[PDB]
Amino acid sequence: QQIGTLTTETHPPLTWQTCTSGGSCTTNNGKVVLDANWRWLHSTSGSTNCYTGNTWNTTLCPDDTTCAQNCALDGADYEGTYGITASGNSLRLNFVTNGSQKNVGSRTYLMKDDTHYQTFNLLNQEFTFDVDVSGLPCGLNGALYMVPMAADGGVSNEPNNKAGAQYGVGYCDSQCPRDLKFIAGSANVQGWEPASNSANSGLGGNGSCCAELDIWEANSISAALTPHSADTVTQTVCNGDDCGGTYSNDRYSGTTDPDGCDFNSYRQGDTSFYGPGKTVDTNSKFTVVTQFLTDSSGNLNEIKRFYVQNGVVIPNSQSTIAGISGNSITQDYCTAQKQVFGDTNTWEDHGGFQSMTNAFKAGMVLVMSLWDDYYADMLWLDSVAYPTDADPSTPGVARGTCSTTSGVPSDIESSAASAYVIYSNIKVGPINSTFSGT
Ligand SMILES: *[C@@H]1O[C@H](CO)[C@@H](O[C@@H]2O[C@H](CO)[C@@H](O)[C@H](O)[C@H]2NC(C)=O)[C@H](O)[C@H]1NC(C)=O
Ligand SMILES: *[C@@H]1O[C@H](CO)[C@@H](O)[C@H](O)[C@H]1NC(C)=O
Ligand SMILES: *[C@@H]1O[C@H](CO)[C@@H](O)[C@H](O)[C@H]1NC(C)=O
Repeated sequence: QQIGTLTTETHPPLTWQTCTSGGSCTTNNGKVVLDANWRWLHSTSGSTNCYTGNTWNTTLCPDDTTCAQNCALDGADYEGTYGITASGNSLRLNFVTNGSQKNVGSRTYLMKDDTHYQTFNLLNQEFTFDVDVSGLPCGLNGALYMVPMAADGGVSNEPNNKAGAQYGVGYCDSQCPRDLKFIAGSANVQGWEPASNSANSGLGGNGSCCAELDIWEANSISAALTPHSADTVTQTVCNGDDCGGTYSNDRYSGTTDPDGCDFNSYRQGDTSFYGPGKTVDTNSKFTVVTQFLTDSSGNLNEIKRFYVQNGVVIPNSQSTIAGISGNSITQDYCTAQKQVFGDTNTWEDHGGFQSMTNAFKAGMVLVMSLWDDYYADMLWLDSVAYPTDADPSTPGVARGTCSTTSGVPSDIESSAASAYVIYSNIKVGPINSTFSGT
């Protein structure tokens, strides 16, 4: 994709902190950038759209290469168009913004400078942040996570990609998404079909695969921490159903792990721990600490979770499912959890902990998003039963308090139009350097 010249692209400033062993922390001057899929895409020769709503202009885009040559991503009005506002160390994302047009959700990335994403290697470190999910009802997902996207957005070896990280280009994740308009420096017009339900999306012939660390996927009802492995941890391109993942006809046939090794306190049998008025009270802001412990050789072997709220340091809840003990993500837990729930261990199949270790060494980009789910209505995160026809007596089926008919986008984009999430006070450093409490 080309650089559009009709609207200035200004990345909203966002501060975050780096801490060292002593507990002392310094402030970084970061910036946020909107993912390329949300942007206006128009001709390099004027204002004619290359894409509108769910449909490509086939004169401007008769093939994937020519499209990339002809089409430019332009600047975004973060607050007015997308409901994205950054102030100090705080990033707020609104679910629905009714400006001149209707916008639903957003996906943003943390930048080091105006043409490079910030990268993280969190091995033997912790990533910590505050969040307010009180405005997130059933069906919403405020996600804060990491993927090994190229720091420059792909420009160094993609001749038709000039827009790069400056315009939020380069997304990949563990579902090998095919809804991306631009993948590895080519458009995705070939094979494109508009979505059956979503006015503003579709799927193309190719998908964008990489490893994915879902540090945080949550609403006011439930939360999940889920690493996902991949054969090759950085971006690879796939075609059609061989991609695997959500919109494939054969979910587990690809080169990535679409399910991950998840820890949702509710799914692990504790319904009293996280939610409204619970031990982690989603009525109020709380701190989320995620620690990445290593073996003697520097490979990842455990992800621990702590919360801080109202001054109290709260350990992660123990899994109470018979055969699945502990409160952290380890190889023992992942093995046990997949065996006991009867889920396919694609986490292990694509390299597991060694894969995530490789992902961190390659460098992870921080992603902060808010979305609804046209595929499964976020029932995997918050439903009384997923699948909706499964027996709630069977361990692993129940994930939250939401009904099996909750979270339908056409419903919630109206009924939850005021929904939002606020991520704030990001801190990174050695284990136990980023937080304190009783
Ligand atoms: C991107 O996906 C498109 C669509 O599937 C692929 O285009 C096909 O390419 C094959 C091989 O050249 C042709 O036989 C077909 O005619 C194309 N199909 C369509 C619908 O145009 C393209 O190969 C993919 N890109 C990559 C890098 O795999
Ligand atoms: C597609 O782009 C061409 C070239 O700019 C333009 O003339 C035409 O009106 C566009 N077609 C549609 C259907 O938008
Ligand atoms: C860090 O803090 C946790 C929570 O209090 C504690 O369990 C652990 O022993 C500490 N580890 C280190 C390396 O300081």
